[PDB]
Amino acid sequence: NSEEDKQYLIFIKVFQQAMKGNFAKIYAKTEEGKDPPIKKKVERLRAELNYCYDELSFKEYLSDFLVRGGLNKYFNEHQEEIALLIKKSPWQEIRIWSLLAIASYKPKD
Amino acid sequence: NSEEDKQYLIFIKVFQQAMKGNFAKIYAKTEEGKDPPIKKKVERLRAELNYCYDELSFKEYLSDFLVRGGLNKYFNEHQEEIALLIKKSPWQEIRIWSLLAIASYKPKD
Amino acid sequence: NSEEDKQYLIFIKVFQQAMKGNFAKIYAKTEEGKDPPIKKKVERLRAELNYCYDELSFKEYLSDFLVRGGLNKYFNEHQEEIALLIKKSPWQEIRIWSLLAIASYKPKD
Amino acid sequence: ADNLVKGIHWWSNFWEKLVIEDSKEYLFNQLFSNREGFIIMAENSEEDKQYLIFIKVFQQAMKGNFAKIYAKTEEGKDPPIKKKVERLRAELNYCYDELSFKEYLSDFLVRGGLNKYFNEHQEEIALLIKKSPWQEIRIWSLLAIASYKP
Amino acid sequence: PNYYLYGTVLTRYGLASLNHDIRRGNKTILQKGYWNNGKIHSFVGSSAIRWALRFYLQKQGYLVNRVWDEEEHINRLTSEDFDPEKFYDDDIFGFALLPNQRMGALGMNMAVSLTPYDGAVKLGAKSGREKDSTSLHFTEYHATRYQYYFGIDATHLKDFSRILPMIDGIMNLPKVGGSSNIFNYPFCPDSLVFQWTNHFASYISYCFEYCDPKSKEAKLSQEFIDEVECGQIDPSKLWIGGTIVKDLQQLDNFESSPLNKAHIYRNRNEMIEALKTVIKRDLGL
Amino acid sequence: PNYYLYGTVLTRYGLASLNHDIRRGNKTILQKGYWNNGKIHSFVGSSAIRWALRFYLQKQGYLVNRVWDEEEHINRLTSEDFDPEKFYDDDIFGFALLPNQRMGALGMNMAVSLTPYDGAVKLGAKSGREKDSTSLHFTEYHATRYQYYFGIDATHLKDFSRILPMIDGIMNLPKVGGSSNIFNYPFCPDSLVFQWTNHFASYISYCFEYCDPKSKEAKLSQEFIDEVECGQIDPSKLWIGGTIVKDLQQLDNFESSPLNKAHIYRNRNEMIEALKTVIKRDLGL
Amino acid sequence: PNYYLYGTVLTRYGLASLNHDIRRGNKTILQKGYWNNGKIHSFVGSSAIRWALRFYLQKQGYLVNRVWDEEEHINRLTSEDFDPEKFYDDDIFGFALLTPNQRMGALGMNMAVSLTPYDGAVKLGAKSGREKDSTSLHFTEYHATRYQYYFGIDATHLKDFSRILPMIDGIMNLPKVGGSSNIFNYPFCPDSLVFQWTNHFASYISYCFEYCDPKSKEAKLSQEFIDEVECGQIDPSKLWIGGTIVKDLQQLDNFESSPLNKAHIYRNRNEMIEALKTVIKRDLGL
Repeated sequence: NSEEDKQYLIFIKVFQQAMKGNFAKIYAKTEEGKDPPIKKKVERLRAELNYCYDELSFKEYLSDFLVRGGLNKYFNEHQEEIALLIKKSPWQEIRIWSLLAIASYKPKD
Repeated sequence: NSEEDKQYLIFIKVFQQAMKGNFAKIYAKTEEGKDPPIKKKVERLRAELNYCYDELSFKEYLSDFLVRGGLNKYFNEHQEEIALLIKKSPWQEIRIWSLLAIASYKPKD
Repeated sequence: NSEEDKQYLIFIKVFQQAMKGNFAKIYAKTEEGKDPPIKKKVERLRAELNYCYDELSFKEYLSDFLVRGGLNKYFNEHQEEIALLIKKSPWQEIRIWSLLAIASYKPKD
Repeated sequence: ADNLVKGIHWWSNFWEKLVIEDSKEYLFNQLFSNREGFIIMAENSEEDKQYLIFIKVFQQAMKGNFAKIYAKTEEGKDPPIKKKVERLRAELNYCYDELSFKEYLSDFLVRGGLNKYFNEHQEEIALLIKKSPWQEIRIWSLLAIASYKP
Repeated sequence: PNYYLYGTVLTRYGLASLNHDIRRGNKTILQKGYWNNGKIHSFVGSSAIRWALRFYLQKQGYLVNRVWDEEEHINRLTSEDFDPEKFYDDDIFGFALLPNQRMGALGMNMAVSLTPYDGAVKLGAKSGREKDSTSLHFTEYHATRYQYYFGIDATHLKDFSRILPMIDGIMNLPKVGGSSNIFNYPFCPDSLVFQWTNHFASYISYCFEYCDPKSKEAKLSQEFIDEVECGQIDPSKLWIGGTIVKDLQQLDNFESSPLNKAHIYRNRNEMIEALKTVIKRDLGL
Repeated sequence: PNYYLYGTVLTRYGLASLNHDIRRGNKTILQKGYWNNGKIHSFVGSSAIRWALRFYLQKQGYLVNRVWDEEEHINRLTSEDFDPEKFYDDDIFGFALLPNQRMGALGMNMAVSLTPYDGAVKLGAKSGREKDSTSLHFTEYHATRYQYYFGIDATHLKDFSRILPMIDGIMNLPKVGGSSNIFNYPFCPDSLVFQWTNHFASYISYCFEYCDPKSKEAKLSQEFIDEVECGQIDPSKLWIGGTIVKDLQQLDNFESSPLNKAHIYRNRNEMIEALKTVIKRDLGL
Repeated sequence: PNYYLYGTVLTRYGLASLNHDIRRGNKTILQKGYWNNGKIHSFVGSSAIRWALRFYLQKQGYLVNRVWDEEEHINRLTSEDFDPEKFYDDDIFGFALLTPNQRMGALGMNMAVSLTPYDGAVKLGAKSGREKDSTSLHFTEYHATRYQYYFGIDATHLKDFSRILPMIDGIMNLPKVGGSSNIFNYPFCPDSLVFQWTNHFASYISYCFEYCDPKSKEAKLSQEFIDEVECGQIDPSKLWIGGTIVKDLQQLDNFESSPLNKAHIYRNRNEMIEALKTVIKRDLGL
């Protein structure tokens, strides 16, 4: 119902899977008994997400973060819908959705 | 109870857990002195929530607070329901719900 | 609908097909049980996309990437639209589309 | 008596008669003279329970607000608690729709501070606020203000 | 024969506070009640429009038994004995002094608000630092199009020619009792649905509905159009004019629906002229 | 003969905090309510414009009963016995004792904002250090043009020449009650739609409508143009002047449209002079 | 009679951070809102400009009831009972106490608008190095634009009519407007003026300066204002235009035939101010 909301939910899932990929990357990078920075990484992500000055800024960051996430199936299923959602829509609402995803990935683990 | 009431209850619990996280961060960051500010923090939180004038700014502040809270068990168990509730419902009703959650915050015994 | 978004989607498909060709090339290059470098190749592609200083830089890069991709059927059917879209539009927007495309190739295989 | 004969709840609509209909306060004064009696019967009413808990919640919130005013009050000066109560009645009566009244009620509850009763009956009071028509919640808030007794 | 005139009228969009009921405390509540879908709507009483018609008949120069002294704000009687043969108001609106009484040709219903009443209020306060008990006050207002239903009996009129001034007054209704100082709401019609038939049965009562709960759209109701489709309410006896004409003409398949063969005029004056010509032909005037 | 002057004028673009409602917390709530298309629009009280006209009349001769002190912030009554035959204020705006009570010659509607109001809030602080409860506060503003509708019964004036000063004042309206210190909003009008007819039927309600969310284009309307085209609201009785004239002259087929033969003056002063001449000729002044 | 001084003044181009709104996080956000064409513009609070005028009157001698300590940043009152007859600040800006305890305020001004839409322009701040704590990282928003505000005075309402003269000089030589002048020093002195001195309440010159051209600094005069001038409305004899906009006005074609040529136009600001003050004194008997 209200396919725009469906696209919004699948975008939330896409961002969650991308952050999962980046978490796997940082967990692979850390070595020895050092505590893998996850809280630090999450706070850094939130701080960089808040820091943005329209259009090019934070959209370049969104795309770069999604690429850093790597293989993401939810984005694989739906190409045109998410591509149009990212190209369209005011960037602030995309920021809202991404921050909600930040808080909604924790269900996964 | 109907589904909407359940969603509203999960939103209240989600906000309360976010405040738990924020207050824990405040306690950890400012352990020095007689006592960290919580009553002043609660008053500032209320003032910030009442400051918000439209849907964009209020949703921005709400998402920022939610991510600042940390892991959100109530927001873990229910991703799509609460996300759709936040996106769809008018921001004023979200403000009432957040203020009610603020006033209903049970301190940890 | 919305012909410019049609051009954007066919650009996404063209980029995906070109990177499919590049992936096939590098799979052909490697031999024996070593894992073919693809996640590393994706990281290199992202880093080279990020590195650019407007106009000629990243435009020679996109042209060279499309060339090294091989024969692009979508580009063959859509020469004029793709060329006009590339010549116009801010290069940062094209980089954002290319990064999306990057994150978008996976459903191909 | 009529409701009793009818067999229906005595509290069919006392407030309506006492205030809404009785602007002159002919029986509203009787309410003032017999407010305890009204509460007594309301106590008998089990359904009232939830509204009684809400009454206690609002009384605790206004206790917190009055404590804040007492802290704000300068030494020697007389705090305007009566004036603040009159302001509370006027502000509540000013509210014209569900949204504004719920805004003011939630803001007042937040300003009250930590409420024990609202903590113990979190879900029940939350659902009561969400469901009940705002006119009714305003009526019971006015009764809470009138029934405040430290 | 037995001819009657029925109509449902819609007003323009504006802020209205025309029917303050018994006020409480400091707020002047405007009278309201329930209507379609269970949502509260604001009502303007039919007695107000009857008074407005009386005032129109007084101003235009007709006899009118009851004279309204504007400066005195008082009502006087030209003659203590009601004479419906001579006085237009006694003929139309009837009388009862407590012959003695008349049934009254004009039968009008209340003026409902097309849009539900949210509860908007306005604060007013006396200026100056010198403030007293009467300093500040609240006045309730509503931004709505108003709709009322009326029905008259042409045969019941003692003089049949009296139907023309009443129609002219309805189309040129003077101020309807309200608060013109701070909410000057014109009650002039902007969309009519008139029926002039020999049968009594009327299916045009409150035939207007809103497109959105808070909007100035004022589309025709589905029930009225469907009933015109089904076969009753003959289009030859239908008279629709005003702003709703545009919406009707923008409807699909309009050239095939029975609404096409009904008297529809964009300009209200033309439709009124045609209906008046029809009435004068029918009643031998 | 009865005569009325109905009009709807549009203000200039600028910030507005004229009609603070209740000051809920620190936010001086700029009064607002629902309007066209269900969007919240800020409102300016009609009593504010009535007070502004009263002040204008007091400032320039024009004996009035209620004198505004301007120093003590209080209102003084020259004579408690209201005499509309002598005072301009009593003759125009009316009075109520709680005698004659008048009726008021001028009927006003609440001014609406031509653009929806999103949040438009502003901070406020008091210098630095030694901060008390009065240190921090908020004020709501609004960057739009305001539109209101007014009507005068010319005949109802005790002195028929008193219609001229109100036109002069509406053209030269002083500060309308509001936060002039922080948000100095001039209420002078930049586009006028006046009609001077001899029957009550009063269209040209809030015709000025542009929406176009956050802009300042202020197009006239579609429905008012429609009415004009249809045949009612005859152009000879219409007066349009202001910046809206520039937009009107650029419409296609404007030369053949009936709106062309209406009194159109780009300059407001010329149109006002012509309307004054017409009124003086018609009323025998 | 009654005389009103209406004027719209445009500041000079530069970087400004004078309107920090709420400080949501590290970022100190400029006070901003939708202004025209649905684009976000940055606004400077008019109360800040009133404070600047009060400070100007305090600095150049004169008598002002509210004295700025300038060392403790604390406000002091020479006399608790406000006396508009004596003090300049109480006579001009008014006062609310909570002689009359309330003053109307001879000066009424609007908030300063940014002539350019505000897009990005956030700036980092990092404190020294090493031993970094929660206050080590911070962001400051800014904006490269020209600010423009609208003000109006009724000289008749002043207790002393001669107090109009210091106010104009303060408008010209305005001190710093409340903002981060330590790192964003924005001079608020006028560079283009449009003054109207008339005896009626109509202004029609609310915001005459408008250029759009996103990130430029052309600062042209709005088309609607020029049309109003050509209409015959707003008599050129009552108009005072001075500043850099004068050059653009002279470069316009058919300028001599235009009614704007008959208005009091001076390229230099000080000479225009002198002429305006001469006219004001002549029409006020000073």
